[PDB]
Amino acid sequence: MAVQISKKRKFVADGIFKAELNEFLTRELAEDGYSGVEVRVTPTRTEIIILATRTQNVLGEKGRRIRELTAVVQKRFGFPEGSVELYAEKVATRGLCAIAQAESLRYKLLGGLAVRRACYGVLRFIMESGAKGCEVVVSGKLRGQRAKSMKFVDGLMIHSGD
Amino acid sequence: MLMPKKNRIAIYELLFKEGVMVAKKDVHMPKHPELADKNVPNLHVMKAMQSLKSRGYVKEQFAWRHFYWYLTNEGIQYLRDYLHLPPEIVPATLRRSR
Amino acid sequence: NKGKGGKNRRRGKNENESEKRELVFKEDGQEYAQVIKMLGNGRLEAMCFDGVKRLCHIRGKLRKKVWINTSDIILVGLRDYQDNKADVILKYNADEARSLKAYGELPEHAKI
Amino acid sequence: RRKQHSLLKRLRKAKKEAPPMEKPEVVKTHLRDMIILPEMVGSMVGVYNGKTFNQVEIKPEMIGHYLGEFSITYKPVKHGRPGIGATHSSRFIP
Amino acid sequence: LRITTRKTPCGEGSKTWDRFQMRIHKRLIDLHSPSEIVKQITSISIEPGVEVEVTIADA
Amino acid sequence: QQLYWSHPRKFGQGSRSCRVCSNRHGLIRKYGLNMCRQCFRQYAKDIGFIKLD
Amino acid sequence: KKSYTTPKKNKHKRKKVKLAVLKYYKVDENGKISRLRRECPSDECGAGVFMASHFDRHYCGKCCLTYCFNK
RNA sequence: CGAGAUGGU
RNA sequence: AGGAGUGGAGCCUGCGGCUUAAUUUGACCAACACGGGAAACCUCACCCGGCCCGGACACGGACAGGAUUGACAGAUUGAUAGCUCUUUCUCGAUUCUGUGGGUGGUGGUGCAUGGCCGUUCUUAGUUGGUGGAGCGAUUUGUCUGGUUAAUUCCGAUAACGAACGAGACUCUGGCAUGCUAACUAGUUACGCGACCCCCGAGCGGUCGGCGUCCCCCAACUUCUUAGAGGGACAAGUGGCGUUCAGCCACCCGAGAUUGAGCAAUAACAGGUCUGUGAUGCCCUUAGAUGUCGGGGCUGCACGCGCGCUACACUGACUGGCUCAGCGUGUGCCUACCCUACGCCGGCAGGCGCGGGUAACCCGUUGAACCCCAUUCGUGAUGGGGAUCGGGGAUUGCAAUUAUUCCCCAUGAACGAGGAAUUCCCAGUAAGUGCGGGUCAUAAGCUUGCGUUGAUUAAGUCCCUGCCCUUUGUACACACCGCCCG
Repeated sequence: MAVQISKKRKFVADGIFKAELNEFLTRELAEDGYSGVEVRVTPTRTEIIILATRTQNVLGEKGRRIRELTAVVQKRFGFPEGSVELYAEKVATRGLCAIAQAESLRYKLLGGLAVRRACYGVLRFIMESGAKGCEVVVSGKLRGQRAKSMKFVDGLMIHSGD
Repeated sequence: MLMPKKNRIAIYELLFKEGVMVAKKDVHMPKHPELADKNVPNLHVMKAMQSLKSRGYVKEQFAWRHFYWYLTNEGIQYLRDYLHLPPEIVPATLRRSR
Repeated sequence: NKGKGGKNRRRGKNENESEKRELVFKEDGQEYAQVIKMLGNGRLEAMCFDGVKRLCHIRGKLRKKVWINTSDIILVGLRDYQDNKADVILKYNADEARSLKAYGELPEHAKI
Repeated sequence: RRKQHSLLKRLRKAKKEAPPMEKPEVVKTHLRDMIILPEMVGSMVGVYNGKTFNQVEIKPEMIGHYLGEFSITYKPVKHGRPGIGATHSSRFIP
Repeated sequence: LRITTRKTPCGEGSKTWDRFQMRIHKRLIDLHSPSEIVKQITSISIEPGVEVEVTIADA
Repeated sequence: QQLYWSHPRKFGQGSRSCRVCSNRHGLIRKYGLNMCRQCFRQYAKDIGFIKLD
Repeated sequence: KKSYTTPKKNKHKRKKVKLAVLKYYKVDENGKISRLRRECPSDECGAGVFMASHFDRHYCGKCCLTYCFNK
């Protein structure tokens, strides 16, 4: 960068980078139980911290997938060689994370389990984990050619204000 | 012809050395970036990697106008043969992480 | 697009009598006819252009959709028995009826 | 005028090779935005219309106009009677 | 920074709008010291998502 | 293979398209975003924009 | 979004003619060689590659945009 | 205590 | 009760109808300056023509005196498409060819779906558990009365104890000579220094007047920025209230209703497959429903919707004087930004040479109406500026069916608008100009900002509607219902 870019463009471009990285990781690590990414900078080096429920699947047999993911993140975003490091981290209290519960319900439905048996299965596990309340919704062609929806609810739930 | 054999070897040698490939979905840009300088277009990279996927020798992913490809064990076996390399080589990734 | 009746009842799917209205001619067992009178009960009196008058009936698919009227031009299916009676298959617009007569398909009897 | 000189070559070929005291054959073209130069007078051109070529005999009074100004892209309108929906009172009830 | 957009994806309905914004905050501090010790103090507590930049002469 | 296989695309709606989904209509050029208006309402929280008023 | 009305000057592609491989060399005596058609005066194409003979031209098929002599 | 019928999608 | 209007005129722009090779298409309070929809090409889907494979992979065939690739010249063609025809060089296992199978699609279905958005509906509404009442659908809780913007409170009580919406909450406006502290912000003052005036007690001065004239290694934070805290509670006084809950006036005070965001349960055959690598089924797939050249989306007897300019003297024209606030700025593929100063030209514009990645440069952002002086004289007039002739610049690959801009000339209807009908309660309506979006070129639209600043109300249920209760019914497709001769 022969002359530096203005602060308005700099702060918008840094947000556009985090959005595309989160989309790539979302669809690579879906069955592997992904739930978020965090990124931090230090002189000559960028560290990316990645949260999942089954961290050994993020690593692979001897760390193969961490080496493959380090290579493609560097290759696509234009970092220089060796300035990027990826660290996998285990999710605390996985019953209180909405993304891990939406993905595990998706794979439970995709395996052919019945809709109400699946939905009360996650509704129990969220409330046993110590939430104050929850709301699960499924919609589409549930049983027949005309569309429907189901609400499952327990405990407290606010809708308005900050 | 799909491409000159000079181009086809230069894609496979870069894939075998690095262990991964990345390209954008645009057939019109005249050169692929990085070590595919010295004249091959990214149209040849897309068409080469598609032919390698339908044999089972690479995995594929896609997000926001970019392809991502990863080499796999049957593809390592096929490329080491095609490039005539010694049977002991594995140049891309080997050392166990901590 | 434009309504041409007026009511609450937006509850249907729109008629779209448009675009690829590909022109239809006779097969075996069919005739072109002009409506002479309309009766009650979903039935009508029609004359075909070779001169045999018939009592005629609206098929269940055309009910409360393709509104027929006096002097209108229609396609009719004949019965192999009970030759006095027949059923309506199509209505032609005044734009299609002139194309039938331009292809020489109708005798010079039909009004447009 | 990169490769727009090709029309002027075909026009001067047709002016050269015509029988003495008789009109050239047509040269037919898509180039509607060509300016009439004084080289082009007394010449036959077919100018494309979106589906057909219309022939023009280039009179010297045409100088400085475009070739596309003499070959028109549409038919002049003449009306048939108004249809259903043309006015608020025109409504149909079965 | 401000962006104002129609809410609808398709152009139907009564004509409502969304009003998005982002705010940016900036500060300056000046020191009287050797070039060797700004490198020490400009390295602690900087852990949150804050930009820090330093220039060797401006005063 | 042809030598004339493209036309100039250095300005107008032929030059530019969305960075997420390749669409050409209703895109935002402000502050260097280059997203489609429907893609912006989808990613605004991750980019860091909020609404207050 | 319609049925298609067909053109009537129909070809798929042309057919490329088939001929035996080599007639640009002659043996005239035991150990005597002649070259029947000439190389073009050139940097890369200066040996083992030949100009066509047409009825009024000599042409290099390798340097195909150029290397034409008018006799 | 003016006059106020009717109903393809 | 009133204000500014709209409906009447000219023009702009969206829709129907007509016309056409095509004038692509969705939508009929809750469609019509709406699809961020300002189409020269592209966008592009429509219409007339022509190249191309970007048909993976599997099986079989053909094939190193060779599978196949590319092309000069002449004819041909809109064309410098080796597209095709004649000719005869070239490349090297990458293709070709038959069968199976894929792949792409702004193709079809929004009445097969997801996601998002609109609307019922801006109002105060909605629901379990245990207990009571009925054979049952159901019901009470969730109320006779008072009170409130409010299913908000008081209280009553076969119910008790809870959940969501309301409110709280978040951003914003108005106050702090108190705090923190500034060469990318200022003031005051002087060591002083410099130009101009004598108008001034008095000289041409220490001392006076004027300054975006210039240093400070002077002092400071009132004016600017922006962090932390403070402040308002129906808290005080007088009336009225089943003396409770509350309501009205007034003192003191910057201030005794500032304006937005977010928002429940249950619905609609509402809109969107043309936002998407969201997607089922159907269609098409080498003479393609997957790229270039030209045309159309602008066509004009006619009906309708949102708007701009006006009918003049409370004005128009020509000079002079003097005041804003919100923002944007060198494009990361993609190749363009905002401009001071000097010179040439009536003007639009041109050349040179500097600053700005921005509290630093354009910039003290010399804005319009308004303000002061002049000319016209009740005349379709020096009001109004449609329509149309001739010439000159700028963008662009290309300006004709006129891109936008400049100049001289021409000089329409229109004299406050029939039956109807929209929006609005205070820094508001209306007047007036300036930024942002879209943008190579360009607002009569839309989304924000400042400036000048009223008349009329402090109410009612009459008209059109909404909430709650009692009541009647032959309705439940729910009055746009059902039904008789």
